[PDB]
Amino acid sequence: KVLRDNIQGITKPAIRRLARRGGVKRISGLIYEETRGVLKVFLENVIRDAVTYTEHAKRKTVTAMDVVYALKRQGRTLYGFGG
Amino acid sequence: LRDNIQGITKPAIRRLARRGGVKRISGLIYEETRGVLKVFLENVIRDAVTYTEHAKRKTVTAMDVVYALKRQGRTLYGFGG
Amino acid sequence: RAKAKTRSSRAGLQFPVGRVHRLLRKGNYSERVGAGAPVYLAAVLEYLTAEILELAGNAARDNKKTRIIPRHLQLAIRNDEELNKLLGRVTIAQGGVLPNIQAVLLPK
Amino acid sequence: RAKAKTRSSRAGLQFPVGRVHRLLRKGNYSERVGAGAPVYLAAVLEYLTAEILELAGNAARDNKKTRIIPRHLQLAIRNDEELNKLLGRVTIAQGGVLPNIQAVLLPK
Amino acid sequence: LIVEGKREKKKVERLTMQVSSLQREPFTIAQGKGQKLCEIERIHFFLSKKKTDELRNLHKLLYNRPGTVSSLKKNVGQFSGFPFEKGSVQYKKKEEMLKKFRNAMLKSICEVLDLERSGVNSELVKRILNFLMHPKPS
Amino acid sequence: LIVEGKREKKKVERLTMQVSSLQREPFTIAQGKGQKLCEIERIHFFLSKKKTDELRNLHKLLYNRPGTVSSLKKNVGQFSGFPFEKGSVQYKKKEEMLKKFRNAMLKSICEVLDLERSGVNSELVKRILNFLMHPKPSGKPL
Amino acid sequence: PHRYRPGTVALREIRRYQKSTELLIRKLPFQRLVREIAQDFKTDLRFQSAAIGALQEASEAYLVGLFEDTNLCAIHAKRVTIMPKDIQLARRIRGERA
Amino acid sequence: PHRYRPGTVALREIRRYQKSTELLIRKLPFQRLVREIAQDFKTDLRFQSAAIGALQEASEAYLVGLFEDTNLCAIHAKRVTIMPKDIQLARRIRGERA
Amino acid sequence: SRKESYSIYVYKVLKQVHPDTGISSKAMGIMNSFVNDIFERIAGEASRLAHYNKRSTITSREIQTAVRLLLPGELAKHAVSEGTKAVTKYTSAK
Amino acid sequence: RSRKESYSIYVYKVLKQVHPDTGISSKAMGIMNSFVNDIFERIAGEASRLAHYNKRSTITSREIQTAVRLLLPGELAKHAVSEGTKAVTKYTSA
DNA sequence: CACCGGCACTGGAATCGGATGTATATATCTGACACGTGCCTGGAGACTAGGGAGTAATCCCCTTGGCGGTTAAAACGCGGGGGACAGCGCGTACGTGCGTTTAAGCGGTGCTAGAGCTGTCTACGACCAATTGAGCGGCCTCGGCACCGGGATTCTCGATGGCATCCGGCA
DNA sequence: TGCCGGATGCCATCGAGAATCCCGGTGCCGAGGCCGCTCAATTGGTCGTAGACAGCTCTAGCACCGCTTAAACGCACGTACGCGCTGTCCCCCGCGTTTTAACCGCCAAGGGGATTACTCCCTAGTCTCCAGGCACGTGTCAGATATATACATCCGATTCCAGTGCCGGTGT
Repeated sequence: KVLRDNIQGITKPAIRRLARRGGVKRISGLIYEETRGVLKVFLENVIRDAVTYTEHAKRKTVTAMDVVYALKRQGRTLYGFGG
Repeated sequence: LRDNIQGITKPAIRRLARRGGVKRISGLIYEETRGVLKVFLENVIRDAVTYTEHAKRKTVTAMDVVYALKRQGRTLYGFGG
Repeated sequence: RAKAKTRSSRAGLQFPVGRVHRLLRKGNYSERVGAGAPVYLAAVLEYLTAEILELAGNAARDNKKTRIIPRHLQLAIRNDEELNKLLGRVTIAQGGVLPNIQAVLLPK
Repeated sequence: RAKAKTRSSRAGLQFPVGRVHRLLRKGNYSERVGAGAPVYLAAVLEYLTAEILELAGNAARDNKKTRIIPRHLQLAIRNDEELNKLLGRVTIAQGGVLPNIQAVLLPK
Repeated sequence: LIVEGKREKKKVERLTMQVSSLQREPFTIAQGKGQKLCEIERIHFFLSKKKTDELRNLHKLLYNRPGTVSSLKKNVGQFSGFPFEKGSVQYKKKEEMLKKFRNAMLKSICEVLDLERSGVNSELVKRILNFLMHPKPS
Repeated sequence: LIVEGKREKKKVERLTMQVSSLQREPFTIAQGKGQKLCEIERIHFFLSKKKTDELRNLHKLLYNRPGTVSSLKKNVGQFSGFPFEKGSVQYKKKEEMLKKFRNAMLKSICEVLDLERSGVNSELVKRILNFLMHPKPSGKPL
Repeated sequence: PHRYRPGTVALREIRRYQKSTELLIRKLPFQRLVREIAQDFKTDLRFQSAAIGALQEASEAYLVGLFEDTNLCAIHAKRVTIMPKDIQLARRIRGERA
Repeated sequence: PHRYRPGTVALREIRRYQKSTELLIRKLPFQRLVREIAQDFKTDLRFQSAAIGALQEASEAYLVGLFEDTNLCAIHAKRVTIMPKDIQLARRIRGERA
Repeated sequence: SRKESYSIYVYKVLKQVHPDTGISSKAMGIMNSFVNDIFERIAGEASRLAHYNKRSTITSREIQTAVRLLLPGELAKHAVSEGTKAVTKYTSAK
Repeated sequence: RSRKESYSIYVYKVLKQVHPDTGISSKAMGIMNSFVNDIFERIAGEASRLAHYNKRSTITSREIQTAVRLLLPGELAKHAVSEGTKAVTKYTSA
């Protein structure tokens, strides 16, 4: 199966909630597309690194260890998932 | 040796700013610049002195300085290593 | 053959000296490992863990709770200068954020 | 005995395979090192060096100069996206700064 | 796994902040489908006899801009009507600006334009607005 | 080398960008050593009959700030004179602002204040400036 | 007949969401997005639940940090509304772009 | 007497100093500052010349980068002069401040 | 099929400081990561220092320097005291 | 009196191949020597991690090939990997 | 047209006041954790054997003062213009609430793909001994670049002449 | 007493003066080639182990289906906040003169680095072996959930007036 048009799954109220956690009061109308683009870029980088890591191991399932290891490689260490 | 932070003269800070593209400079910038430079030098010198302490030496070599800079994520080229 | 005593008991520690020694020797760090390195490393780790746990427990007591949850750890780490500097680039799952609102946003 | 043939000549490289192999063996990276790793590492290093030097030579030629000085290396590094990404946190001594001025500061 | 040819070389994009837009001496008079208020001798005569404040209010009505006292008389005299037609968004936006003027200021504008000072606010508005589309010599 | 007791715990300092806004309104001017321009019936009568532009120029002279058209008449009527004396830096700074006004605007300000519209620029300046120190009811029946 | 002042509900939401700890994005759309992005690099890939959980946690933390920096930049310019220029400036200074 | 309008000489100096590569801080005062700072950590220390050279190069590069970021911050706020608030904001966003 | 953790040791330390306080399963997952993460940082720094001066062994001196390089001002001072006291006790009370 | 070790000659050999009539300065070689070393520690360190990562003992071309793709940016990774593959294939056949 | 009155509504600030959000106090309920038990394999104890580094000399670099002599940079005033800051007004674009749509989460049931484990060989890299030529320290030479000066081209910017809205008189 | 008047305050375009390139002449020190050698790389043979390959077993990730209900989606309105315009004054830029010490060219002395020699403790490598730590099972209590309640703000009625069209009415 082929997946298409899922970046629209990040609804505007979800972005509003994420912003409200950050302590903002007013959000302009053009923020949402920029936020979606930034999220897409970040996910692309992390997922590419994870896919390379799981490819070297000759496996077909992406483990949580690959994800935390890629995040560490990118300079964003994550705690609470076994590493 | 006392009051050596005054050696970084105002024209030197002006030239450093001009290298970065600044067109107009306020009057209170110089004190902040001196403080920032002092803090950075203190950190780097502390790390280099620790590195040269571990080797039981008495003269700080440039190699310790470049390796400290690498430790703080400020890798420097052209000075050996 | 005398009765065995663990090296942690000899050094008066709670962390395992033998396990740390085995991890150092199998970790591809050096060809040889001295006798006193695992004791030092275990002592440092125990001290750091004790400090963090004390701060988290104080926060949990302040929040009128008995058990410690990741939110308390996040508060304790983020409200201390040295710990914040040490763990500046670390994300804690289910940690949340520190309550902080800019003064300008607050209404008159 | 047969006449000696350097491994760099066998692989058609300019960088020394034996030197890289010795460095890998003595660098405490791993206890055993494969036969093909030095060839790969030498090829990668040679490719990167050639790629940087081509741009440096172009920049030096553009300035009516024959010999390469660190300013040319700085220009070549900062004017290429991939090399800039690779060397983001690297300082080059006597490198200077790329000439750039904000358009607002320009006179009317 | 073997790539042919050379490698494409991209150019680094540097973030530059917006420089905005500024004007020093626009000197702009959008010429409309009518006669200049300076050629209509009678309006030029009333325009010569009126105080600076009527002229400021008229320059604010015509060009939406506060006029410098020296330019003010020249800028109003060179007005040749509006370039837009009845019912345009600009026509509605001028009609509201006329409805927002005090009855005494509408009567002063009528006296600059040789329009009758009599009748209801809405008629003074309609009579000025028709005259500002097509300034006709009366 | 061995130390005694716990370490000293320090707090984290967070950056705050000072607003320098609100904290009351400075539009109201300080009460001077004289009668309010609203109690002087004759000045209140002239103030009621004068255009918004004379009132803008007078509010700029009194309080150094542009007045909102609704507040403008209230703000001028509540003026009770200046709190400073003859020769103060504030007196000199008002005298220059009066010298910088067009003769027609000084004659309009004299007519708001029941001052005589006759004489030289320097006398209109002196007569307005003496009146703005001590606003006196001129006794002249409406 | 009873309407709340603009800005009040914003502050209530800020105080509510600066205290809770759960995730703020629906799980299924995020899973679909991750699978769509990953399908380009390699086809027929399977994911563990913990992997998607870790990805969501890291993404939410990164977005929250970016929004906080954007708020600081927007406050710097004497405004309370955040605009894409603030996001671009924050990313440029942080070192995530040139 | 010939006199230039404010602004031209600044641009001329910007162009001049963005093209050359020599050091801008005199060597002796910087040497004295480095020795005074290093006094506190240990007495009677000795420094090779190359070490002081490396420290000077690092300090100049760091200050130039900081001033570039400060200029970006100041321009973002619709100004042309740099102020300490800009330095504070740049250091906060870069991560060198809590 | 055997998995190791710092579960018992973290609990032992917690009871020493707070006699009547518990801990959750999720809080422990974080504590295991924290202890491991510091372990690589100290060991990695100390491993380099041995290669640094052309040495083959890792002793307590290397760990002492590695701690001083990684920890902030006041934290490094007390951590060294804890290490020094433990080493002396182990050597004397052999 | 110890022998010193550097990559001065090989950078010169590469330079002659690309620009036959362009010289280099002593200060320039100082930067080039550090660059070659810096990349060497980055690639080897990443490859060293992967071996302990999958519970393996030897470092072969596959570890170096993966480490290259993790470090280099998009277009650099494609060409560098092809360059390494050509070298190993020629070496094996000979 | 003009001129007044009264028949018209009109919005700043101090004062109660309902509406709604929120923290507090019991009452149930459940599943997660702290504990107990069996077992098993990894740390402890007792040795041997070989080398890593600590100490001691020995020698020579190079760091630190110390001293003059220029001369370019730094410090101090002094005008003076332009940029930061405050105030004001206008317009439209987001915040808030309401009614209608939809798919997220939950619980449940199957299916089979591959992750992990174990067993078997076997080719490959560590190890050792004997050669030998590649690169490094040392030395010599010459031309590429740094000045240095004489012209040669260009970039601002404060003088010319101009263009009508003040100020204090005077017959 | 009201014009008269010019009369500063407001736009132009030099050419001067300064800044910036471009090319001829001279020197010098750093870059570019040779030489010897010795030590690091190469070559040939062994061997024991790490890794590739061939099954088995299950675990869990995927796939399909109601349902119920809370969140997402449009739509309207109005009010605040973004943005532009204007004025001011005070702060920083440009330039000339006087100090001031950095920079450069030698002398010298001694601390501290760098390099061998010996050796002697200190740590790797093996065999036992037994006890501390890890999987499995459990039951009860701390936290989650549900209402009922009292407390804390928050926003827009009131009003009120002080202000004000316009309406309507009149000898000029």
